[PDB]
Amino acid sequence: ENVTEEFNMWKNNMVEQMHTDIISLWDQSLKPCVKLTPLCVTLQCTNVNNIT
Amino acid sequence: QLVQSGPEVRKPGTSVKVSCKAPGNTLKTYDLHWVRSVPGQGLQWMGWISHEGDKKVIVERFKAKVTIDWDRSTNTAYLQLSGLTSGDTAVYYCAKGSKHRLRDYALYDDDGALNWAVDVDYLSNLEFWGQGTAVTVSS
Ligand SMILES: *[C@@H]1O[C@H](CO)[C@@H](O[C@@H]2O[C@H](CO)[C@@H](O[C@@H]3O[C@H](CO[C@H]4O[C@H](CO)[C@@H](O)[C@H](O)[C@@H]4O)[C@@H](O)[C@H](O[C@H]4O[C@H](CO)[C@@H](O)[C@H](O)[C@@H]4O[C@H]4O[C@H](CO)[C@@H](O)[C@H](O)[C@@H]4O)[C@@H]3O)[C@H](O)[C@H]2NC(C)=O)[C@H](O)[C@H]1NC(C)=O
Ligand SMILES: *[C@@H]1O[C@H](CO)[C@@H](O[C@@H]2O[C@H](CO)[C@@H](O[C@@H]3O[C@H](CO[C@H]4O[C@H](CO)[C@@H](O)[C@H](O)[C@@H]4O)[C@@H](O)[C@H](O[C@H]4O[C@H](CO)[C@@H](O)[C@H](O)[C@@H]4O)[C@@H]3O)[C@H](O)[C@H]2NC(C)=O)[C@H](O)[C@H]1NC(C)=O
Ligand SMILES: *[C@@H]1O[C@H](CO)[C@@H](O[C@@H]2O[C@H](CO)[C@@H](O)[C@H](O)[C@H]2NC(C)=O)[C@H](O)[C@H]1NC(C)=O
Repeated sequence: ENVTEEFNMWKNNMVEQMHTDIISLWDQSLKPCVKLTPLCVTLQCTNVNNIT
Repeated sequence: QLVQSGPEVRKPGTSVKVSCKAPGNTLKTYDLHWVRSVPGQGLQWMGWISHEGDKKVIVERFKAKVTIDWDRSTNTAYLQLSGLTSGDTAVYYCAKGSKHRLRDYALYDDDGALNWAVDVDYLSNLEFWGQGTAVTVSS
């Protein structure tokens, strides 16, 4: 009550901290995942069936 | 030069054997080929078994009745015929030549190794030929 505080969503650092967070978790999870490096090979490809 | 087994006569029905020998062991890196020469009908390619021992190609038209062996210890080429029909009455030549083992599609690995490679080999030439062995089949 009787409290006035200035706010600034654009200079707020919580968004920067949480963006850095999200990047960190994204980087963290896929690190113990299978590396798809043995797939970049020349693919022989043809047009696909019943399609629109 | 090369040496071949002497002329042979066979009753149709049984099998025949032909031996092609190099002088000593001077022709071991070169690959081995067998050819046939029906008079007035050109020449046919019986097959080959290479030199490292990793190929045994024999034309399917003669696959059933013809076998090609190589004895390393004596360095001797063996040609075995089974059907011995009238069409086999001709001259068989042993040839020593060279191939080109090119490397076609090969799957390198991520670390740089060689997982596998088809490395199909191409026939280059037949420098050395035997004196020719005549096989006569008469009924
Ligand atoms: C990077 O990767 C490439 C892949 O292409 C590689 O190039 C190739 O290397 C192989 C390995 O040597 C070469 O294979 C040899 O080719 C020669 C013919 O070369 C001539 O002709 C080609 C065109 O076809 C020219 O481009 C070239 O400049 C030459 O003029 C064949 O004659 C060789 O055959 C011998 O070896 C075979 C086994 O490898 C035997 O089966 C065969 O009977 C031949 O035997 C030879 O050795 C015997 C003793 O072992 C001897 O007794 C015989 O008399 C005979 O001399 C061989 O197949 C291939 O040509 C290269 N080029 C291509 C397009 O594939 C590079 O070398 C590589 N770079 C590196 C590793 O640094
Ligand atoms: C490591 O790498 C080395 C060379 O880099 C390999 O050594 C060669 O391996 C090949 C297999 O890819 C071997 O080739 C095979 O040899 C067999 C030996 O057969 C003997 O007996 C028959 C009668 O049953 C004889 O006719 C023959 O001349 C031999 O005396 C052959 O039977 C095989 O033939 C089959 O395959 C060919 C095509 O490959 C067909 O055309 C035939 O009809 C048949 O189906 C074949 O040729 C070769 O002998 C090996 N050489 C040496 C010096 O070892 C190693 O195998 C490799 N090792 C590993 C673990 O990768
Ligand atoms: C993609 O290509 C594969 C390889 O041809 C197709 O799989 C074959 O499909 C045919 C019918 O088109 C079947 O007879 C074969 O049994 C299938 N397997 C193999 C190993 O040939 C596959 O259907 C294609 N995908 C499509 C058309 O959507």
